[PDB]
Amino acid sequence: ARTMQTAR
Amino acid sequence: RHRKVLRDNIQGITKPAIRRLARRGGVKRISGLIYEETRGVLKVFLENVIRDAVTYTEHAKRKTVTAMDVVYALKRQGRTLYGFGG
Amino acid sequence: RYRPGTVALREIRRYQKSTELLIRKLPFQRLVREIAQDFKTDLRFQSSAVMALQEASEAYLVGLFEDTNLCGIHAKRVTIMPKDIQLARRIRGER
Amino acid sequence: AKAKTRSSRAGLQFPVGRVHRLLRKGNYAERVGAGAPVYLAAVLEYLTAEILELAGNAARDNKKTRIIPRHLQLAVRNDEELNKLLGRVTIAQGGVLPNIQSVLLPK
Amino acid sequence: ANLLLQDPFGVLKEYPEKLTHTLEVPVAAVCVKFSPRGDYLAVGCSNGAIIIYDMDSLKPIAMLGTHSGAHTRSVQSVCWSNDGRYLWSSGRDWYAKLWDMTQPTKCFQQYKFDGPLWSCHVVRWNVCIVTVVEEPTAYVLTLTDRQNAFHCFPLLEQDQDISGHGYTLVACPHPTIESIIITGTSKGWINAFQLDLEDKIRCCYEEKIANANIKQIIISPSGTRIAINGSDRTIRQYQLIVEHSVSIELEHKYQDIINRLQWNTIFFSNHSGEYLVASAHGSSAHDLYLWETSSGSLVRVLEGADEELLDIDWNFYSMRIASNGFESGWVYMWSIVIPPKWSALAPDFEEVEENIDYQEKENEFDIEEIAIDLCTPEKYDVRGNDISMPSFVIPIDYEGVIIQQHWA
Amino acid sequence: YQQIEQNGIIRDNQIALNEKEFDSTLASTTGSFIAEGFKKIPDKLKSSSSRLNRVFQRRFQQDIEAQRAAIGFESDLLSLNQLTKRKKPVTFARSAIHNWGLYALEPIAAKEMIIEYVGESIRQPVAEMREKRYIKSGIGSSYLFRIDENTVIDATKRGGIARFINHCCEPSCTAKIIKVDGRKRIVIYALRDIGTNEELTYDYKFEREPCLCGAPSCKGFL
Amino acid sequence: KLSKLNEEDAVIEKYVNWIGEVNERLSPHFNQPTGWITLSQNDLSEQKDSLENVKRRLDLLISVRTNQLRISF
Amino acid sequence: MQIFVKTLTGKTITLEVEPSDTIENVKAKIQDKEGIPPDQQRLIFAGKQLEDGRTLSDYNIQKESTLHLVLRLRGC
Amino acid sequence: MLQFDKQVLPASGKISTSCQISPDGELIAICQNTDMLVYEISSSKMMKLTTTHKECINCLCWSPDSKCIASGSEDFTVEITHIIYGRIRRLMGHTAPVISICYNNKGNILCSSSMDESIKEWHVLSGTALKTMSAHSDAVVSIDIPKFDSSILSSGSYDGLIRIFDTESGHCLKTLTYDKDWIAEDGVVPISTVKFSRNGKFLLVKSLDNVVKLWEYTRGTVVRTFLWPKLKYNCGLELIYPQGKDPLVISGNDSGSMCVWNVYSKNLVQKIDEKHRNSPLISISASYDKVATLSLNGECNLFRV
Ligand SMILES: C[S@@+](CC[C@H](N)C(=O)[O-])C[C@H]1O[C@@H](n2cnc3c(N)ncnc32)[C@H](O)[C@@H]1O
Ligand SMILES: [Zn+2]
Repeated sequence: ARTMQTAR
Repeated sequence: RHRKVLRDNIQGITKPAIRRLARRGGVKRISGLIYEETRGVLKVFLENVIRDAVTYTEHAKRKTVTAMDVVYALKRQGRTLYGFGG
Repeated sequence: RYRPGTVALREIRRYQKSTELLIRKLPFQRLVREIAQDFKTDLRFQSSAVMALQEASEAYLVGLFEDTNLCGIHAKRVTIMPKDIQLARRIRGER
Repeated sequence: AKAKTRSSRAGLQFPVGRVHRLLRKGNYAERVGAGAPVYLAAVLEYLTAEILELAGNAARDNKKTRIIPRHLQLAVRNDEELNKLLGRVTIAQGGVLPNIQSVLLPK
Repeated sequence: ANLLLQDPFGVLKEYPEKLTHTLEVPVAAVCVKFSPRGDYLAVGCSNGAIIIYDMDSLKPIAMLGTHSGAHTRSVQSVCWSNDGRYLWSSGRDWYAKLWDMTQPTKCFQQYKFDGPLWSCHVVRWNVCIVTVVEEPTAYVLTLTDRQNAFHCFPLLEQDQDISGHGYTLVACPHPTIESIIITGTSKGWINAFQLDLEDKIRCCYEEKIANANIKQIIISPSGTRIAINGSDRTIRQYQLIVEHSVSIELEHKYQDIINRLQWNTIFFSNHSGEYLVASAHGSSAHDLYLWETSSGSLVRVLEGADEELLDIDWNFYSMRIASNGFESGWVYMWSIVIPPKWSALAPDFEEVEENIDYQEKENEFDIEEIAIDLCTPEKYDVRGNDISMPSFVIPIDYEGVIIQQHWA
Repeated sequence: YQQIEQNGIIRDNQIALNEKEFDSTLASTTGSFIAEGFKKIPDKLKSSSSRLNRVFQRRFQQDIEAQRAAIGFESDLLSLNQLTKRKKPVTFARSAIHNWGLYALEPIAAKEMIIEYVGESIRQPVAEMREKRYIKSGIGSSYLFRIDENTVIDATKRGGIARFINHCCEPSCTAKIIKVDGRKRIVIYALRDIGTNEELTYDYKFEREPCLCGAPSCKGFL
Repeated sequence: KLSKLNEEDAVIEKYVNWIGEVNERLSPHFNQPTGWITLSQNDLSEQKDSLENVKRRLDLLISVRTNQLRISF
Repeated sequence: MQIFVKTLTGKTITLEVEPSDTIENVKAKIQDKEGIPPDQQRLIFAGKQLEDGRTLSDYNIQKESTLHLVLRLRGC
Repeated sequence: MLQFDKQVLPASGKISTSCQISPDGELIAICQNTDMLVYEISSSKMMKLTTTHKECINCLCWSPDSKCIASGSEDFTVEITHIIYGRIRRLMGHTAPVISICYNNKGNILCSSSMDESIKEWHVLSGTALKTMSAHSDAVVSIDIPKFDSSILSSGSYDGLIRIFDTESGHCLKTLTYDKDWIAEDGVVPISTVKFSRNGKFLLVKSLDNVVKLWEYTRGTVVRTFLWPKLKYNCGLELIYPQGKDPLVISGNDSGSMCVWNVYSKNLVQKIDEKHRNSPLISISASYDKVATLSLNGECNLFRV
């Protein structure tokens, strides 16, 4: 949602 | 006594002089932008040889950059020079 | 008035046949002391160790111009340019 | 740091026992200074430390733990002044630096 | 000094390591001397100037020597009064100009000597010890109640000849005794003359350490260690004991083992002299050295500059190292460089450097009359200094500022 | 008035001489500040090498390791991280693309790690309380990252400067998941040469369901 | 009485006599022995008096600014 | 009572001390936990460097404070 | 404990913005539009002075040795003028208006605010720009330096922030409250005036809701609060200095009512209401024993312990 992330 | 820091004697490697140097290298037409590029090339060559020329003297504790120390600077970079000895 | 480009060939043969030094002495011996200012201050130059630097810088530029003029010729023209000099230095390893 | 094993006294890892032997059975000069192998082992350790640091950095950036020669070429040739010291040399099993000259890309 | 109280912590490290400043002074300079507080930096110059900088914006506040008493020749030394208000300055013009910053460009009083000068060192703001060239005694210049007579008492007992002991060239007053002044001959003996501030002077110590031409003697500010700079390539730190009756012993020696070079200037840390900082002499000496004065080893090397460095000053209030250029004339300056913190952005921020394993508490799933004083200034800072003895701020020249907009 | 006349002869002509004080775009400045209105306005009128480091941190294991011999215990001498002996100069300031951004103060080249992301280590459940609680109090800044899908890393209260990186769907930096010594770390590499004082960018990859970047070729939302 | 000025013009006057005579009387003091380091005072007291002869260049516009002051009201 | 002696580069310890303990008594407890000799330790509280002979009560050290420890590693 | 001595100025006239007593405690500069009224307290003498400024001068700063007055106004002029020798310097740097400034405790670096979220720094003699301090999100109203050392710079502003800066290198150094973001509450009451103390270890703040607090910034929290038994004025604050043990805080209300708070308690002992009762108050200052007052109409009022 608003959590930053790598590769999705 | 007197105190001068030199400025712009690289303009002594003169535009006709880089022409004569080119002639012995066998060239016919020299673009006008060469004369600020050779000066760039020469100023890089002179640095690396003097920095090794000095480092040899400064090791031997002298204030004169003698002719054998210049030659060892050249001999180290695989330019060997043959008229000054050893 | 000669054809442009034939005084050149009359000047190539003249310099290649002789062995005197092509840069003037005093504008060179001053350049060496300017560059030797950086690495040590107030050096003396045993005055045959500037002749040992003309004869190794002149004979370096001339071997570079022989390698520049082969590159300009290879790009199908007869005029060396700074995009040749930078190639000849890049192929020898220097830059 | 210690008093035995002369490298311990300088606080190094590279041996000064082995180096001081190899400076006399190598015939570099007649009499080797007793300070000399220490300074020589200090320079050698520094380079082995610097080249193993940039190797290891490029091993985690390719997700692998141990170091294979492909990392050592990337450590040397991507550096500005370790490539210059190792200019003429050739690292075995060690790839190339990836570059493509500009006019080869399409447009 | 309240920056460092919350800077925050992590600034006490007892040296600076990064060079941060460079006074681009065109007219080359020999001696530099900070103010007693971290405010100003006096720059003893070659052509007879004494430029005085304000250390906060690296640009001068005045250059004294306009009205009266300009050092005509080169200036070798400059010290300050205990507060930072006066300034004794010894140059090669054979004069020793005592300045007053209140009337800035006008010298307060001077005195003609027997030759050029090596140094000056101020014990009380009036009295000052000045080294005359090749004289076996130092003529202490006591600025008396009358401004015309400075009794130049010989700093020597009446009959103790030091011919064979040498010639007085340095004299550094003891900080925590203030009446003994140790003076260095030119053949290795060190005379210790105790002023009564009458003129009796007891020779509390006369001893040869080594057959060298003594260049410089410094004392720790707690008077505990004393280091000497011989003309041999050695620094000899001692351990100083005085109650009078004085006694030293060889703690350690410092030498350039590799390069085997001479030492220009040496300086001690603030509290007890836990650090020595020296500047080497020869070619390729591009960096000041540091020494753990107890262990004896080369702890750190302050690799900032590009060529030899001559004078070293260490004002601990700013924790700075001023160091003049031997060749360029430029004045390198190291400084303890604090980095910023984003934990100053919000009053609940926090800067961690590890991925911390926060452990779960319960409620993550559950939905003033104290003693107030405004009168006392703080007595100490994080270095334990003598703050709250209000330093003599510079009086900005408010007689000549009004023209100073127009043409200097 | 004759007194005022001799002040006026100075004060009439020289106010067309001394008042060369026009530098701005000259907005509506006719009102005085004497009534002291608030005027909440969103009007923005502001602007919108590694050798020594690697040898510096080399001296720290040249010091710390001499006297760690029996103990031992972490106490901050536990190498005092890894992934820090390469960090960079990079600072924070008022950003062109948001409140606070991160800027390369050194001309960093093509594929070169800047900074690891530091903060708390919290799992997916406790993330969702925190994701709603901060918004319930209205912080309105999502400082959580993803290492493996059942744990996140929080950067609201604790953390390193690496939170301050903004978003731009035309990226310059990305964050791979490199493990050191058997836990994951979030390290943030580069894609292009980043200039001196250039702004650092990133894709956040909010998958799946407003981009204030002001750059043309980018999706208006996130 | 012009009490707002006269403190300036007296030290303008001090340049004429007192700063003058402390700088004048060094030079006749030479004339009793005769008339480099033995009496190198010659050239430096022309740099000193350079700052004195440019002092009258600068002490004008400190007294001329006041002429710009009393016409201001 | 409990303190933190949180060291310069970023990590914390948890000690048990009394406010009547000397600083050297606390410096003994760090050495028992780290082997770091007490002579190379400086304990910092409200920016003030605390002395070996003084107690925790003297410097208004309270429950769960964070003390600062700055070791000086010898030599070389 | 404290009472009225004398009123010497008449009320109305031009806009009265600032009143500042010099630290020597005898020379008062009343700041109106482009004219400076100088009032020597000895025989209640008068003196008129006029500057080279054009608009409403919102700021005033005294020299620490009482020999200069500088001022900045909304037209970006930053002028430095002598008290008797007139205009000497000028700086001209800011991209937004200036509200307040302050001298160094050495008098060499006057701090200077802009309204475009940036504090800038000038060395007076060199007249150039030193360090930029742009860490805020509003028109920054008051930037104060402590009286004794010149170490730190506190920045209170219209966004409700109390942020302490550096003066040597110029980074923000401590924050004492939250912003528009990072709480989202209507607890973002803007700050009007931040004043340091005499020694400089405690700060005083006045927020836009007429509530005055005294911060112990070294610890991060508050130790005093002062309320009256919403504002739209940038009213002045001070803390009076009687020779008795208890030195009293003073602020002015929206009206011309000025009560004085016992700072060693949390309450009042006294209130001054017999003056300024027509006009609303914008600034105050003090001296060892001679405190002035001001409002949009410039009635200065001496008081004494
Ligand atoms: C991973 S955090 C970055 C921290 C942010 N730079 C700051 O100053 O706090 C997510 C934040 O980035 C900001 N953001 C996300 N996309 C943006 C965009 N395209 N332009 C400007 N800001 C953006 C939002 O304000 C959100 O609070
Ligand atoms: Zn975008």
